[PDB]
Parts: sequence; structure tokens; C-alpha cells
Amino acid sequence: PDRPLWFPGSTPPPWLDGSLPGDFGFDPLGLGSDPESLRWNVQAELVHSRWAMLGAAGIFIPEFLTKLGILNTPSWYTAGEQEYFTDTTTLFIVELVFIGWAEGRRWADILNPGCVNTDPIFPNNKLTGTDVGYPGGLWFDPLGWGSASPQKLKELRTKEIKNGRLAMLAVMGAWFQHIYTGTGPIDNLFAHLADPGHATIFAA
Amino acid sequence: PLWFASKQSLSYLDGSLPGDYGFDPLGLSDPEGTGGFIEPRWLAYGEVINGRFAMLGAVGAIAPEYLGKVGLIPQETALAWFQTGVIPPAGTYNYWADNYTLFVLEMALMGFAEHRRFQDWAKPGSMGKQYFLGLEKGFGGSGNPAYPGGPFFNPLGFGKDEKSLKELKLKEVKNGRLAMLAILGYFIQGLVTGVGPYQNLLDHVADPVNNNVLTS
Amino acid sequence: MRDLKTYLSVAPVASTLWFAALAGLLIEINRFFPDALTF
Amino acid sequence: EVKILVDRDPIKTSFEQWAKPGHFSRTIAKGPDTTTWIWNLHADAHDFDSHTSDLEEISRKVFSAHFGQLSIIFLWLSGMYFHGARFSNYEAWLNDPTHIRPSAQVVWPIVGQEILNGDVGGGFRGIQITSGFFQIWRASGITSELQLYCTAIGALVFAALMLFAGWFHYHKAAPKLVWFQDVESMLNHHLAGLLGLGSLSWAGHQIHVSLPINQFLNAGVDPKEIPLPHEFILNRDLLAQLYPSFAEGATPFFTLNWSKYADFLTFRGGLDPLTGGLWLTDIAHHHLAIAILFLIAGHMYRTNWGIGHGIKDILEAHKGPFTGQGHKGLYEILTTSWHAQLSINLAMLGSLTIIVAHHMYAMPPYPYLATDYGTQLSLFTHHMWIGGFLIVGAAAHAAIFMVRDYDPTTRYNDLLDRVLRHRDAIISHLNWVCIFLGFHSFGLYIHNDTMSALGRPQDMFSDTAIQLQPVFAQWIQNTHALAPGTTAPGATTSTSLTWGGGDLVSVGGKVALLPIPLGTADFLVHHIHAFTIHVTVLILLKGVLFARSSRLIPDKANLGFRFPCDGPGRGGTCQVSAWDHVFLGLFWMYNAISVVIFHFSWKMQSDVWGSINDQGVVTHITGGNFAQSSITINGWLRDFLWAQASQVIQSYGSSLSAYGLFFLGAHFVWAFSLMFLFSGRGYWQELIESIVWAHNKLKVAPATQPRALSIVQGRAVGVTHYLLGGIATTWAFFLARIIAVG
Ligand code: CLA
Ligand code: CLA
Ligand code: CLA
Ligand code: CLA
Ligand SMILES: CC(/C=C/C=C(C)/C=C/[C@@]12O[C@]1(C)C[C@@H](O)CC2(C)C)=C\C=C\C=C(C)\C=C\C=C(C)\C=C\[C@@]12O[C@]1(C)C[C@@H](O)CC2(C)C
Ligand SMILES: CC1=C(/C=C/C(C)=C/C=C/C(C)=C/C=C/C=C(C)/C=C/C=C(C)/C=C/C2=C(C)CCCC2(C)C)C(C)(C)CCC1
Ligand SMILES: CC1=C(C/C=C(\C)CCC[C@H](C)CCC[C@H](C)CCCC(C)C)C(=O)c2ccccc2C1=O
Ligand code: SF4
Repeated sequence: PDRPLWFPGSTPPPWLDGSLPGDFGFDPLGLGSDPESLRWNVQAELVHSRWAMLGAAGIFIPEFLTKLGILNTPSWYTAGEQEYFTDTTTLFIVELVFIGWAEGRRWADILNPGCVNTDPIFPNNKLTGTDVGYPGGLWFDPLGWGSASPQKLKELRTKEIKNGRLAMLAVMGAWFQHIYTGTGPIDNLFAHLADPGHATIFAA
Repeated sequence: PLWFASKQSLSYLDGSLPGDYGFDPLGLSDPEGTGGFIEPRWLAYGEVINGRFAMLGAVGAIAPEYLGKVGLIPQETALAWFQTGVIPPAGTYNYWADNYTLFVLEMALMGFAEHRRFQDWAKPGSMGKQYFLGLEKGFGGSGNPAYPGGPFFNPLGFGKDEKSLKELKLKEVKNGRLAMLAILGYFIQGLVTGVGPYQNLLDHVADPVNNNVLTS
Repeated sequence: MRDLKTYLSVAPVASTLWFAALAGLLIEINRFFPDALTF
Repeated sequence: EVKILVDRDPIKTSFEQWAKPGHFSRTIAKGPDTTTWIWNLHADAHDFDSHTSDLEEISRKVFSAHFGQLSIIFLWLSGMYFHGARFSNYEAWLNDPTHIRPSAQVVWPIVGQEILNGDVGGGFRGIQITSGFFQIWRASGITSELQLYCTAIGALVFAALMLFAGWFHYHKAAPKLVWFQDVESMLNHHLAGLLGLGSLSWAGHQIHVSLPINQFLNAGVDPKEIPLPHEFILNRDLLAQLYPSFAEGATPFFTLNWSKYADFLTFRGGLDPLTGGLWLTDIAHHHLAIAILFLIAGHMYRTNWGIGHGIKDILEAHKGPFTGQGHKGLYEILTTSWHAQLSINLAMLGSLTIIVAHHMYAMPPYPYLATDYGTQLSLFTHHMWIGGFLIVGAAAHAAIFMVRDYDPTTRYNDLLDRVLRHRDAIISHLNWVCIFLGFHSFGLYIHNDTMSALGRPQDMFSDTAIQLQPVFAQWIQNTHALAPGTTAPGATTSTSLTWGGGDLVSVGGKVALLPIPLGTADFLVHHIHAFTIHVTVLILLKGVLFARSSRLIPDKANLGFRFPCDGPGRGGTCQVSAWDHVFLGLFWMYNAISVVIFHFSWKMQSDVWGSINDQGVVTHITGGNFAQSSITINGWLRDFLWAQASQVIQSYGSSLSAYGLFFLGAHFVWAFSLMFLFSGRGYWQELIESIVWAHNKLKVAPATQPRALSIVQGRAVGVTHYLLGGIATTWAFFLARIIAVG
């Protein structure tokens, strides 16, 4: 409510208090001005953050070890085009039925916040989350680190969304660098570390 | 004193303006029907800001040319203004970075400073408010956007009282005006002579009759 | 934003978006299954 | 005290009014009761008068709307340069302009439409363009797709800048009324500023980029090996080797030894014989002199100092015994009525475009333009239509001025009043001269057709019978041909190879220009032009002179500018409004321009265009058939329309087939227009009643009650489809023919 803003001296939009984690008053196009949309965009930002972080660590760490020798994992940009134990199109069907189910229940939870906290096969199992986007329970917060004081939950979720935002620019950078340069990300960083003033986005 | 003033320019230029010579043959700072960037408060700021950069430029665009001809900086770093990489077809030089990579660092650093500076013109009380490495203690301005002062911009305490500040503002203004004409001088002398400004100053002493604006 | 969403719903705007989507669909059916005279 | 006067934040920027259709109008804003609402919303969108009566607030709307138009043009030019850069054979065309067909559009492969990608040369497949952009870019010294890419980005930037300015000068800093009325400052800034600094700065490009690069192209060196344009600025010796005047630099300019520049500033005339276009050294010298004239002309009117006139003084000082007070009061009219300004500007801009049509064909200003018969037939026709439309627009806003802005009590003018006091003498005289013209032009054709049908070709108006030689035009032709040695000593050759005399210029075995002969047939078709133009002025001028009143309708001005009629009484008063005169004048403008462009197409194919032999035996496209064929209507039916329509009706199955489809499509739209022009909304409203009943029977009637188009809309819809179908038919007929045989 008196927090640092993405634009010091500017005035934050009325729909952004500071009660949301990662609230820095940035929405110059009013994409979240309607409260119904702002709640949907929070959930969309949360899942974009969590997929980007898994994706970032899934392309930066494995490529970081193959550039050496600890791993031999192929280029992240081409790992999809190679063949596996079954064909790629069977893996995609198994992915949809498995991810669609998990996505379906998350969807139901967004539109009806308490309806899917109970295990449909063994109704003894239950999730523990109170807020949409933080399902809790044993399967997603087995340590109990998700249930804390609202002061710590504000920071912990701000750490969550900040790491997810950075990961989003990073993953999108890894996709763009691989097309403008011609190698992997670990190569780009060393090249820029070999000569910082010249080995950049300029080649001409 | 009035430099080609008129009895309509005197109606709004009340002398309460550092450098108020009454000069306005086109009625630009007329407070009747202002808007956009044609505005009295803003034009004074633009006169000052352009004046300050020209003072850095008029000296810097001739400092390596002067220091080099004497032999004070290496002859491989002493250059004329239009041959340092600013205009690649006229001259380049291998700095520690590419000529375009340097501009990104420039606009990145010049961005932060010029962006924060604009907020003291818009919201005067700002910049000192939002955290900034504790440096925000000397970013609160002064109620004057063009003369913020403080520990960062007036660290020595000049303009101590009334009669000193207005005498300082008046000299600060007239210098930028001549430096701006100097910046204007370096530009046309470059395109018409093809040589540096300090050399143009030289050949007008070695032969004033045959080295002139009329010979080119 | 709600004013913008109202404008985006006005007859001409909703028509181009609807017919654009339609044209794209029919074009791609014709790129995938061209020259269909029967059925 | 001419100064910048602006108001701060007049109109708040908000999407609130985007959500409210018809907000600008108090009637329309309440929402639709009927479908008629939908149409009035659009008919009234730009009628800024009906939105607000405040002249200041009207001017602000037209100012930002102008920025809107400029934004659209820059975006249009961005795409033209972008397609030249990305989807063209311009780079290949530079190596072989006599053979490779300009192409800058490529169709995606879908539903069989690839056939429109034609074998145009240069290893390219695309649609042959006739806008002429390739001849422009070459004359500008553009040598690569990279240069077009950068011009397209700059055009895109200017499009954004112009759009920003429109929003800026309406919502942020909107000029006050008196700022717009400072017509002295505007004229000075447009003469000296726009026209002057535009022609001067463009002359600089011609000197430092266009002249040198075209010298390498014409010498034969490959464009990839021609020095980049900035090398002629960085290194003067490159220039000096082509034109040794640059060796002395800007010194001969200030020492009045201008004759030293006679190698890149010339007065040769004629056409560069190895390129077919005007001499680029004559053109550069043209823009130079033209730029001087405008820079000084922009100093004529008085502003913030003493020198110069007040435009009111010049007007108030011209008046004669036959006119009385003369031009007094015109300065108040032309500083308070936007329609009076728009009427004059449309009149002149339209007239000027028709001149551009003539001058650009007889003095081809671009290299390898004259031999691209398809581009040149397109350019002349395109600018005729644009010119004729703008002219008819002048009559509308002249008519709109008389209904809405004319006020003899506040802004009197004795010149305007004197014409109103004898409008019956003007219109009756124009009526008679039209009847004379029609009989003594078209009637001669009917004489010829009847004589030729009866087996009596000796009694025709023909070059081989009763001859009607255009002595005066023939005389002017023979005069200009003798000007370079006599009345224009500095001129080497005539200003145009059309000037009856000289010789011939060919490019790649194709004739560019020769002397154009003017005989009996040229006499007839010229008196058709005078006839058709006279009737167009008769209808339009009558519409403005009786816009306020007539013996039939004494209070017509109270019925507005645009109204269907005043009912069946007085024997019937349909189409008394000035708007209806503009409706009728469009059909006649269409008529007049159609035979003008037909006159152009047949003459060029018959007596000018064609292929030259090894020894000089010219074979024209239609072999001189214009003289004996174009003097009967049957000759135009048979030897022009029936014969030249061959290409378009056999274009199916080839890359020209899209003209085949457009030929038939435009016939359709033209015939479709007749439904509107021949019927009346009463029939249609009753029909709709039976249809509405059927919808009610199934509970599907709309709350927006369906109405027939208004009487005026019916007419507007009619003339719009009539002109679109009519003109598009000739478009598809011209392009198919000229691309197949040119
Ligand atoms: C014909 C078009 C047109 C006209 C008549 C005006 C008229 C006006 N504008 Mg405006 N404007 C235009 C286009 C136009 N503008 C465009 C395209 C933009 C977008 C960039 C703007 C952006 C703009 C702003 C932001 C402001 C105005 C302002 C003004 C007012 C004072 C201008 C003045 O003399 O300030 C003095 C002019 C200058 C100090 C500029 C001098 C140097 C610039 C760069 C001019 C160079 C242009 C030149 C022809 C280009 C040559 C390029 C070539 C060498 C390659 C006046 C009513 C001002 C206002 O509101 O006044 C009340 C104001 O604040 N305009
Ligand atoms: C007068 C301007 C003009 C015109 C008539 C064309 C025409 C054409 N261009 Mg071209 N182009 C232009 C300017 C223009 N261009 C400019 C300025 C650029 C540079 C940015 C390009 C860059 C360009 C490329 C890169 C390509 C074309 C292509 C094409 C062809 C197919 C385009 C197509 O089907 O799009 C597809 C249709 C759509 C995208 C329309 C979507 C419908 C939506 C719903 C309408 C939205 C309406 C909305 C309310 C208003 C939005 C406004 C918004 C912009 C602010 C077509 C002949 C293509 C081509 O030639 O392929 C061989 C091609 O690949 N053009
Ligand atoms: C610079 C040129 C110019 C300008 C600024 C104006 C401006 C104006 N004219 Mg004017 N006019 C012009 C040229 C111009 N005209 C010309 C050249 C003609 C001769 C044709 C006319 C004939 C004319 C008449 C007869 C009338 C006006 C009217 C008006 C006013 C209202 C316009 C409006 O709201 O229309 C809104 C615009 C439309 C509804 C567009 C309709 C669509 C057009 C007709 C079809 C275009 C077809 C297109 C080229 C081909 C694409 C086909 C494709 C879609 C399949 C406005 C002041 C009206 C008035 O009452 O003034 C007060 C009026 O009745 N004008
Ligand atoms: C081909 C069809 C056609 C013809 C012949 C005419 C003819 C005429 N129109 Mg017209 N018009 C037409 C279509 C046509 N229109 C259409 C489609 C429209 C709708 C847009 C209009 C709208 C229109 C308007 C709005 C105006 C005209 C005007 C005119 C007259 C022009 C003056 C003139 O040349 O008189 C001379 C007549 C002719 C050249 C016709 C041919 C005469 C023949 C060749 C001579 C016959 C000799 C002798 C009588 C033999 C017969 C003997 C017999 C009795 C036994 C003229 C009577 C204008 C007018 O009245 O100005 C005076 C006028 O203002 N028309
Ligand atoms: C960054 C992007 C979102 C950026 C959107 C931001 C900027 C929008 C900003 C604004 O809207 C605001 C906020 C407010 C408005 O007023 C203004 C604008 C400016 C409009 C999301 C990317 C989201 C990117 C995420 C979702 C991608 C996750 C990808 C994972 C699955 C990849 C897995 C793999 O990479 C591995 C691990 C190994 C490989 O070998 C194989 C594969 C499969 C490739
Ligand atoms: C094509 C195109 C484009 C481009 C354009 C351009 C490129 C332009 C340029 C332009 C230019 C670049 C211009 C320039 C100008 C200049 C000028 C105009 C100058 C003037 C001068 C003067 C006036 C002078 C004066 C003087 C005198 C008189 C004497 C002595 C002294 C002096 C010299 C000072 C665009 C993108 C837009 C768009 C699209 C198309
Ligand atoms: C044929 C015509 C009729 C009827 C034609 C009118 C009613 C035009 C109908 C225009 C459209 C087609 C009406 C429907 C418009 C809706 C936007 C359609 C929505 C459906 C979607 C496909 C967009 C009259 O109005 C009449 C007017 C006076 C002189 C003669 C004419 C004329 O001859
Ligand atoms: S027919 Fe139509 S236009 Fe002619 S009078 Fe009757 S209503 Fe008015």
C-alpha cells in the first residue's frame, strides 16, 4: 500500500493495492482492472511462473553439464525432434490424458474454489490449501512450508512469482538466442564472458 | 539591458528569468494559449539543459584535438569530434566495446538518470521517496526542477544567498548559449571544411586572408 | 477496458473477427483437403 | 500578432465514446429504432458541421483527421516499398528493364490461385504491377532490396508520427480558431516551406545520388558494383569524374559562374535516347529553378513584420464597372467556411491531376517508363479518374457552401451576388452551347455511320472525304517543334517528341514517342471532349446556382443540401437538391472520362506505340487504324471494343485470368446498380413488409425494424455501383489488353 513501485514517482493503478504477492503497480494497459480478470491473470501468472522455472532449470542445468562432460544431453532446442522409446506422438496422447486431468481439476478449483480438494477414489486423502493457486496437502506441500503467517506467505509467494517472472524472460531468451546465434545458452554466456564489449547481440 | 526586445515580449519576460534580455522575435514563450512543449516553465528548463550539455560538448569536442596537437595525450586517442566513431563513415576507433554496444550502455545509464530527473519535474516530492540504494537522500530536488542542489548536485555549497545565486544562474546561462553556438560552429565548420574545429582556429591565424569562410 | 470490450463487440468489429476466423478455417480445410468436389 | 495559440486538454482521451455508436450526433446517439439508423451513422460520420456549430471545434476535427489521412498514406507507401523489398523482381529488373516485367505481389498457393503468379522474368513468379514504382526507384538510384526495406521502415515511422500528431493536436494541444485563420502565414509556409524546401532538398538527392547512380546504370555497370550513394558524398572525386563541375565545389555557385555547372544542370529537352525518359540533368535543373521560385513566393504575404500584403487588401482592390465592389468580403468567406476552401482546392487539385496525366505521357519523366506501355496506360487513366472525381467534389462543397455558409447579411460579396442575379442567363447559355456541341460533335459520327452504311464513304467527315482538319492544334504543334532553334534558343530539342516534328525515340525495339499526328478523327474526338465536359459543368453549375432557390422551389435552401425532393406536386420535384445535381454529374463525369481514356488507348496503340525494325520500319500495335475507324460509332464498337476485348475474354487459364473475372464481375456490379437507379423505395418497403410478416410468424423479427434505403441512399448506392462496375470493367479491359500486347 506504500510499497516500492515499478515506476518510482508514478501512481499505481487503483486495482493494485499491494495485497497480491509481487504487486509493484505494473499494469499500464489495464489488463487486470476488472477483478474477475485480475484473479484469472493471477492464476495464469502463477502457472506461467511454475512452468518457466521447471523449463529454465530443465534447459539451463542439463545444457550446462553437457557443455562440459558430466552429462551428454542433446541440445534443448532439438531434444524434441529426436526419437525415444515410443514415438513422440504417443507420448503426447499420454501427456494430454495425464496433464488434462490435472489441468481439469485445477480449472474446477479456479471456477469453484473448494470443489476438488478431496480424492475421488479414496476420499480420505485431502488437500490443505485455502487460496486458489496454492493447493497444499501432502502432494504439493508435504513439508507444511505453504502454511505460515500471512507476512511470511506474502514474501514466500513474492519469491515464488519473482523467480517465475525472471524464468519467463530467461526461457524466452533461450528460445531467441538459439535462433539468432546458432548454439546453446551456455555457449552464449561464455562468448559474452570471453569478450563482454563485442560478443553481444551485434554481429552486423 | 534588452537584446532586440519588443513591447509585447516585455509583457511576460518580467526580468525574473536568469538571462532575461527580452529577446523573443517570434513570441515563443508567450503565456497566451500555451500547450505541449511550447510552455514557459519548460522552455527555460530546455535552455538550461541544452546549455549544460553544450558546455561539456564544446570543451570535449576540442579537448583531444587541443591536447593532441601539443602532445599531451597519445596521438592514437586524440581525435576531432566527427571522427571518434560517432559518425562511422567519417571516422571510427576501436574502443573496449562495439560502437553500437556502447550506445546501449549509454541509453541504459542515461535512461536511469534522465528518467529519474523527469519525475522531479512532474512530481517534485518524488525520487526521494522510493528506495534507491539509499541514494534517494540526495534526490529530493529543491522545489526547483532545474536547480535541485543537495549533496549530489551542490556538494560544495555555491549560491550561498540571494545575490550570489542569481549572479551564478546569470553566468551559467550565458556560457551555455555561447557553447551552444560553439556546438553549432563545430557542426557547420565540419561539413564545409572537413577539418576539426581547433585546426580551423589554427589556419585562421597562420593565414587569415586565405583561410576564411569565404574561401570554402 | 470495459468500454473497449463494448466497442470490440459492435456489429462491424464482431463481424470481421467472426468472418476472419471463418475464412481461416475454410482456407485451412482447403489446404489440408483440397479439390473436394464429392462431399 | 500571428502567434502559436493552442488550448490544453480540450477533449479527454477515453474509450467511452467508442462504446457509444453515434455519439457525435445528438439524434443518432439515442440509438436505433430502425435499420435506417445504421446508414445515417455512416453518412454523417465526417459531416463535422452537423456535429457542432463552433468553427473552432470543427477546424480541430479536420486538422487531426488530416493527420489520420497522412498516417494512412505513409502506411500505404510502407507496404509499397516493403513489397518491392521482399516480394519483387526489382533487383533482377534493373539488369534487363526492356524484357523483365515489373512484379511486386505474389499470391499464396490456395484453391488453384497460383496461376496468377505469372512468368514475369528474372526467375520470379508474381502479378505484373502497373503502378510504376520500379521506374521511380531506379530514377532515385535505389539499387537493392535493402534500400527499400529502410524506406519502408521510415515510412512506417512517419505513419506512427502522423498518427501521434493527430491524437496530440486534438486531445492535448488543439490550435485555436485564429491560428487556423492565419492564412497569410500558411501560404508563406507552404510556398517557401513545403513546395520550396521540398523541391530544393529533392534536388539535392538528384544531384548527389540520382544523377551519379543512373550514369553507372546507363553506362552498363552492374548495380551490385555501383558505388553506394554515400560514397558520392564522402568522396567528391567520384562525382567530379562524371561531372567536372563538382571539382570547383560550391565556389562557382557563389561567384555567379553558374554556366560552369552546365554538365549536370542542363536545358536539353527531349528524351535520353538510351533510357526513354526525360534527361535526369534536365530534371535536376528543373527542381533547382522551381525550388527558387517557391522560396521567394513564400515571402509575399504579411505576418509578424511590415513587408508583405494582407490578402484582404489585394481582394478589396479588384473591382470593375461591370462588377461593382468586386472581391470585397471574400477574405471573411474563405477564413470562416471550410467548404468554400474545399471547393476551390478540389477544383484545382482535380484539374492539376488531369494535367499530370497529359504531361507524364508526352514527357515521360522516368527511365524505361515510356516503353512499359502497361504502366503508362495505367498512370494516365488512373490520374484522369482521380482528377475527374475531385472536380465533381468541388461542385458538391460549392453547393454545400451555398446552403449552409452563404449569408448575405453578415458576409456579403457582390461578385457572388451578381452571378446569383443572372443565373438564368448563365444556365440557359450553357444549355444551348451543350446542344450545339452535341449536334456538331456526336451528330457528325451519326452522319458518318449513316453515310458509311449507305455505301457513300465520299460523304463522310473523314481524312479521305469532307476533312475537318484541326488547324489550330496542328499550328501549335509545328510551332513547338521549331522552338528549340528559334523562340527557345537555350533549348536543344523540343520539350516533347509529341511536338509534330523531330524524329523518334525507341527503347529495346519498342517505340517510346514519335510525333503524334492530329487529323479529322482527332478533330471529332476533341469536340466530344468539349461536349461532355460542357454538359458536366451544366449539371454541376446549375446545381450550385439554384441550391438556395428557384422559381419552382422558392425556399429550397431550407430543405438542406441533401434531400430527395419536395414531393409530386408542381408536376413533380424529384432531384431538385444540389446533392442530386452531384449525383447526375458523376454519371456525366464518368461518360466524359471514359471516352477520354478510350481516346487515349486507341490513339497510343494506333499511332504511337509499337515495335521498331532493324531499319526503322515501325509496326504500331493496331497499325494506324485510328484514322479511318474512329470516325464512326461502328468503328469504336468493332475495331476498338470488339477487337481489343479479345485479350480479356480469352485470359482464362493464364496469369491474366483475374482480369477475366474482374471484367465479368464489374459488368455484374454495373448491371446491379440499375436495380437501385430504376426503382423506388416504396416498392421495396412494401416487399419488406411481407418478409417481416414471415419473420414474425416464426418469432424471428429484429427489434431494429428493417427499412428500405432512403430515397437519397438508393441514388447514392446506384451511382456508386454504377461507377465502380463501369470503371472496373475498363480497368480489367485495359490491363488485360496492354499487358498481353504492350
Ligand atoms: C503540418 C503538420 C504540422 C503542423 C502545422 C504542426 C503545428 C504545430 N505543432 Mg506539431 N507535430 C507534427 C506536425 C505538425 N505540427 C508532427 C508530425 C508531430 C509528431 C512528431 C508533431 C508534434 C508536436 C508536439 C509534440 C508539439 C507540436 C507543437 C505544434 C505547435 C507549435 C509548433 C512550433 O513551431 O514549435 C516549434 C518547433 C520546434 C521547436 C521544432 C523544430 C525542429 C523540429 C525537429 C522540426 C523539423 C521538421 C522538419 C520539417 C523535418 C526535416 C527532416 C529532413 C531534414 C530529413 C503548432 C500548432 C507544439 C505545441 O503544442 O505548441 C503549442 C508541441 O509541443 N507538435
Ligand atoms: C496498403 C498496404 C498493404 C497492402 C494492401 C498489403 C497487402 C498484402 N500483403 Mg503486405 N505489408 C504492408 C502493407 C500492405 N500489404 C506493410 C506496411 C508491411 C510491413 C509491415 C507488409 C508486410 C507483409 C508481409 C511480411 C507479407 C505481406 C503479405 C501481403 C499479402 C497477403 C496479406 C494477408 O493475407 O494477410 C493475412 C490477413 C490478415 C493478417 C488479416 C487478419 C484479419 C484481422 C481480424 C483484421 C483486424 C481488424 C482490426 C479491427 C484492425 C486492426 C488494426 C491494427 C493493425 C492496429 C497482400 C497482397 C504477405 C504476402 O505477400 O505473402 C506472399 C506476407 O507474407 N505483407
Ligand atoms: C478531400 C476530399 C474531400 C473531403 C474532405 C470531403 C468531405 C466531405 N464530403 Mg465530399 N466529395 C468529394 C471529396 C471530399 N469530400 C468528392 C471527390 C466528391 C465527388 C464524389 C464528393 C461528394 C460529396 C457528396 C455528394 C456529399 C459529400 C459530403 C461530405 C461531408 C461528409 C462526408 C461523410 O461523412 O462521408 C462518410 C463517408 C462514407 C459513408 C463513405 C461511403 C463509401 C464510398 C462512397 C464508397 C467508396 C468505394 C471504394 C472507393 C471502393 C471500395 C469497394 C469495396 C468496399 C468493395 C464531408 C465534409 C456529404 C455532405 O453532406 O457534406 C456535408 C455529401 O452528401 N461529398
Ligand atoms: C445515349 C443516351 C443519351 C442521349 C442521346 C442523351 C442526350 C442528351 N442528354 Mg442525357 N442522360 C443519359 C443518356 C443520354 N442522354 C443518361 C443515361 C443520363 C443519366 C445520368 C442522362 C442525364 C442527363 C442530364 C442530367 C443532362 C443530359 C443532357 C443531354 C442533352 C445534351 C445536349 C445535346 O447534345 O443535345 C443534342 C442531342 C443529341 C446529340 C442526341 C442525338 C441527336 C440525333 C443524333 C439527331 C437526330 C436528328 C433528327 C431529330 C432525326 C430524327 C427524325 C425523326 C423524328 C423521324 C441531350 C438531349 C443535358 C441537357 O439537357 O443539356 C442541354 C443535361 O443536363 N442528360
Ligand atoms: C515471458 C512470457 C510472459 C511475458 C508477458 C509479460 C511481458 C506481459 C507484460 C504486460 O502484461 C503486463 C504484465 C501488463 C500490461 O499492462 C503490459 C504488458 C507489457 C502487456 C511467458 C513465457 C512463458 C514460458 C513458459 C510457460 C515456458 C515453459 C516451457 C517449458 C515447458 C519448456 C520445457 C523444455 O525446455 C525444456 C525444459 C528442455 C527442452 O529440451 C525441451 C522443452 C520442452 C522446450
Ligand atoms: C522516400 C521516403 C522517405 C524518405 C525521405 C527522405 C530520405 C528525405 C530526406 C530529406 C532531406 C535530407 C532533406 C534535407 C533538407 C535540407 C534543406 C531543406 C536545406 C536547406 C538549406 C538552406 C535553406 C540554405 C540556406 C543558406 C543559404 C540560402 C545561403 C548560404 C547559407 C545557407 C547555406 C545557410 C520517407 C522515409 C520519409 C517516407 C517514405 C518515402
Ligand atoms: C434493391 C434495393 C432495395 C432493397 C435493398 C436494401 C434493403 C439493402 C439491404 C442491405 C443489407 C444486405 C441488409 C442486411 C444488412 C445486415 C448487416 C446483414 C447482416 C448479416 C450478416 C451476413 C452480416 C431498396 O432499399 C431501394 C431503396 C430506394 C431505391 C431502390 C432501392 C433498391 O433497388
Ligand atoms: S417519386 Fe420519390 S422523389 Fe419523386 S417526388 Fe415522389 S417521393 Fe419525392
